[PDB]
Amino acid sequence: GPGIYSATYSGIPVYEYQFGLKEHVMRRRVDDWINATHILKAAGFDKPARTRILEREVQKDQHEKVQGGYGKYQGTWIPLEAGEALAHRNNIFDRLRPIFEFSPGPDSPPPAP
Amino acid sequence: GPGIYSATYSGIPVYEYQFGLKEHVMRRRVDDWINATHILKAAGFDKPARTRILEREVQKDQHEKVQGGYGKYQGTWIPLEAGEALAHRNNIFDRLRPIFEFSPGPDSPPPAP
DNA sequence: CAATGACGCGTAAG
DNA sequence: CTTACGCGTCATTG
Repeated sequence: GPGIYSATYSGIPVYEYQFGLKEHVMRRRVDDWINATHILKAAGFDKPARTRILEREVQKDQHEKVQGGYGKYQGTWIPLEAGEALAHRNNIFDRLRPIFEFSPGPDSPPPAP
Repeated sequence: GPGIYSATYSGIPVYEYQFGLKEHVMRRRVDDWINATHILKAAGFDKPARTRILEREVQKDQHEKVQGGYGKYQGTWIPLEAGEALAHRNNIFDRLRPIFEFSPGPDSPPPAP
């Protein structure tokens, strides 16, 4: 049962769309920035192909590299509009649309143990 | 035997004090910042112990966290005087004396912002 | 050129 | 306490 959950990493509240069931995509609560590494990962790209596209394409624009600390939070972060376009271009939007069409009130529930 | 060596990791020149002979403490050449994680490892502290010390004490001052890259370079980096203070507070300055007292000659770098 | 396992850090969760 | 996580270098391979 895929769904959007609340989580906090290094004091940073995020929305975590769980699906797969072990796959996930994170969106920040404060600025709605999304993890582009998660998106490319959902598109089926392996590690070298991901490092390639991130270096060559994604990081040519406004972005934030996160190299610490918790693994699942790490990656390259970009504005939501940039992440949505990246998902559409890699034909992965249908698997990812809940995290893009999410408009929160208070507040998303905690994840599973 | 145990002594000071000069290495380069990810294009970053450091001074490295080796002893054990597998233990080490790195001091950066460009700003004399020292690896606080190496220091606490030189003391008897294991992972959760130094995790608490780094988070509750060391991180509350001027610091830089490094994850990824060459493994042994990783850790929490702090200015040299803060490193000397930390080494004293945790009763390990004497064993690590050469990495604090080493001097190439002319001349030490100023306090970074 | 590209791939990939080792490394080991800061974090999180059991 | 224990494990799990993913990253970016380095050495090594094809």
